[PDB]
Amino acid sequence: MKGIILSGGSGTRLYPLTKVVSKQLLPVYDKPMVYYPLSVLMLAGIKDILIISTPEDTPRFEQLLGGGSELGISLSYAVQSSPDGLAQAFIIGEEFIGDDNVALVLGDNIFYGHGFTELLQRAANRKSGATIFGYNVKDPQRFGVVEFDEKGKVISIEEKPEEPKSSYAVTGLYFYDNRVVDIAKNITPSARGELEITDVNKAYLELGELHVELLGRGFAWLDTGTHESLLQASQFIETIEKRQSLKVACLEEIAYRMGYISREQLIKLAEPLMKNEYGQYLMNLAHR
Ligand SMILES: Cc1cn([C@H]2C[C@H](O)[C@@H](COP(=O)(O)OP(=O)(O)OP(=O)(O)O)O2)c(=O)[nH]c1=O
Ligand SMILES: Cc1cn([C@H]2C[C@H](O)[C@@H](COP(=O)(O)OP(=O)(O)OP(=O)(O)O)O2)c(=O)[nH]c1=O
Repeated sequence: MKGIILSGGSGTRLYPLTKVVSKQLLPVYDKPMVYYPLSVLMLAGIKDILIISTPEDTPRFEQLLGGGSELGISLSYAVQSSPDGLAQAFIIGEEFIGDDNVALVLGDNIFYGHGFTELLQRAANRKSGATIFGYNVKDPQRFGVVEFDEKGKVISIEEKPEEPKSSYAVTGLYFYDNRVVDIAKNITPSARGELEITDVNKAYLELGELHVELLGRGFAWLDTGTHESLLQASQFIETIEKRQSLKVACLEEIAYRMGYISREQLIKLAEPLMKNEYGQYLMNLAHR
């Protein structure tokens, strides 16, 4: 399975922080926002990843993250000229995807919880159908909404319904089989001028293979949409990290724990960073 991080958009609510740059370049506590969804693709076992952003921001992502080699993965880059919808990721990414399965994660989504790595690897290892991830939120009408029965079978999925049929938002992480490319090429813009991921997911519902993994109350799916929520998200990460000795979405750590790089390679990443706490964390990990 390949992975795409869709990381453009407008971030207009965050102005002036986004006057020049895209929101996913901004900090969430101690690392750029985009580290968090990239870490999720990596934990899923995905090592070939395309990052899509605006014409002006795609090079900024590339200057931050590089080509992947030092994390033992492959990062590629492509441009989305206008934010004409999430489903456009599969069109821009058609060549990249080829005949493979592909996961899509949004560059501003932050997932954290016990047992998540197992759920990701399960989804990434499926060879047919779509997996989406549902989360109980206060205001479901603001989101794609997934309705399911007592057995966990999807009944419906609607984009910002007037009268939400459940409390479960569909989060910005999706795993698809290769049918997604031609599905995306065949949907049409919604009223709001967007090629909708909800329409992609409707197509898999109709195909009888839309699977939902319900993230329970013990999971965190953090909002980065406003100044207030961004700050809350930062405080959340700080609190987890302070108590334990452990960082959330430390890319180099994940690359080592996933076996993408060796202990020797980790040591070599840590060395030039030894003046700061991040490098020291990496070296402590190498030492144990
Ligand atoms: C619709 C769309 C979203 N996005 C991404 C960017 C983010 O990672 C995520 C959210 O983007 P948006 O859907 O643009 O929402 P926003 O919160 O960035 O904008 P605003 O504050 O102005 O309401 O989806 C794209 O990259 N391209 C697109 O075509
Ligand atoms: C291993 C690892 C996990 N994570 C994230 C993924 C999940 O959101 C969260 C928990 O990771 P998991 O791998 O799900 O670990 P866990 O809490 O299940 O504990 P264990 O399996 O050790 O009993 O931490 C990182 O950010 N970096 C990492 O190196």
